[PDB]
Amino acid sequence: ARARKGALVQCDPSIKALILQIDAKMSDIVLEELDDTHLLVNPSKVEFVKHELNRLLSKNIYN
Amino acid sequence: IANVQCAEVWCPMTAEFYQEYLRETARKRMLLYIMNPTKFQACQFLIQYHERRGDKIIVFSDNVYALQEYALKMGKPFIYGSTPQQERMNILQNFQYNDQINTIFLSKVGDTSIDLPEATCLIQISSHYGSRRQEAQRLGRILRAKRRNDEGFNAFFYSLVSKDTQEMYYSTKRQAFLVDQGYAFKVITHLHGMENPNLAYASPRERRELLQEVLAGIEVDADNSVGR
Amino acid sequence: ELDRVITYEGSLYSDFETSQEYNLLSKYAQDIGVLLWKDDKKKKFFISKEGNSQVLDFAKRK
Repeated sequence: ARARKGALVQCDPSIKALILQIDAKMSDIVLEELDDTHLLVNPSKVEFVKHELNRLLSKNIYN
Repeated sequence: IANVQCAEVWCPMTAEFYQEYLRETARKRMLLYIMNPTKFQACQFLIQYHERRGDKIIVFSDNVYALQEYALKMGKPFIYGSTPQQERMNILQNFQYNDQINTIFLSKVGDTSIDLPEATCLIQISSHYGSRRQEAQRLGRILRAKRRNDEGFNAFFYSLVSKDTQEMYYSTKRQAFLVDQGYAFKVITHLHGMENPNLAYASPRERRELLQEVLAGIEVDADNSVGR
Repeated sequence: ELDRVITYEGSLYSDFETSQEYNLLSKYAQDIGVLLWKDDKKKKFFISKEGNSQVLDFAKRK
């Protein structure tokens, strides 16, 4: 009966957890948790999330 | 002489393998990007493609766990440190002279030294820190022109790389070094027509079987074979 | 794996009154190849931005 625009993000559970951590810090990122591997995210924040994930993973001093 | 096409073949990590790759912090994680089933399938396809051309193929694995998982599954002979002198010579003589045996697997014991045999195709399952120079040397020692003087390339080097892993960092480096050494070099992201072959690991369950086996391994299993 | 994170623009459908209505639109969306995700237990699904107008049009014709 209702539709809303957004960006669907499909990712592994560990990445889902990381995006939730990003949201908790920055807010206004995650619109809905959909399932263990899917989120609805603010479309204007998708590139931010992708860049931040890359930084979190690639720049980790314990790599 | 030999005209060599060099290629890196970039293979996605199966999501189940990528999950564990992230979670595990010890060198054990090297085994997850080495045994990644997409990389195995690429290796299997390349052996098929080249054996159809009656090319001779050496597959190099620096890791014994991987050497055996690949060779035994693909039913090809393998040579590594503990292979006896007699069995090693049987295999090399078979590779060299028996038309039914044109692909063999060799570990770090290959370079150097016993006498590396000649081949038209060299496939490296792994890439690591940090000898770009030992790679080019081995490429040079092994690769001979398939006796196709008309053809643009008569010998082939492939290095299989798992995407989203530390393996990729070694790539911008290898490409620069090989071209600077005078080689034609490209990146392959999709092997033309892998979907026309019957390759292993087509099901999630078969991949999970391998995943369990890799997870059971130890940090020792993920070290390169050392030899003096 | 980060290399396996995929994102898609589109529309999330929800608030279905009946299981039959939800599954009708879900099936039509799958038939025309525009359904990206669904969860029967929540009666929600996500349609590609490209496919959204056709799904809306089908809904309004029932």
